[PDB]
Amino acid sequence: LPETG
Amino acid sequence: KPQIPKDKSKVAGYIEIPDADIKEPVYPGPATPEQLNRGVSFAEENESLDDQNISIAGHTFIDRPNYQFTNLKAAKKGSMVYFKVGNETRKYKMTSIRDVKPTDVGVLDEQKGKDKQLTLITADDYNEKTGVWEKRKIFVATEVK
Repeated sequence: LPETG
Repeated sequence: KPQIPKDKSKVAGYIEIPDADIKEPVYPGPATPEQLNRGVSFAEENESLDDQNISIAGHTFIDRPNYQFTNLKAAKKGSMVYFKVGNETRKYKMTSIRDVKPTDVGVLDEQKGKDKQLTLITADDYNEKTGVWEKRKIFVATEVK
């Protein structure tokens, strides 16, 4: 996935 | 090979984006409020400097224009990004996948192809119940090699 932080 | 510290309070690297006047120490993940209180940090706890895609999250805080990733929108296509680890300065160039919402606005740009990449994430509004930063914008930079 792109991701989140 | 470059290693991320086990101690969450120790700096693991430095990220610089001249066009946006960003110069920040990078701390181990996951990117929780405590970690971002220390500085920008890796997205996941299991991140690796040898990964094809390395994700780093940073805060957006209008009270401080040049704080962490508050001014990242100033980095347009082609902007140089420098990721410094103990033994190397890795260079990347910002791609067209910038300032986009995590889902549906943009997706896997080079996560599988076109080489090593850095995914920079502006994070805000952390939700403790879900463990998610509800306000996020992603910026993808590809390695100059």
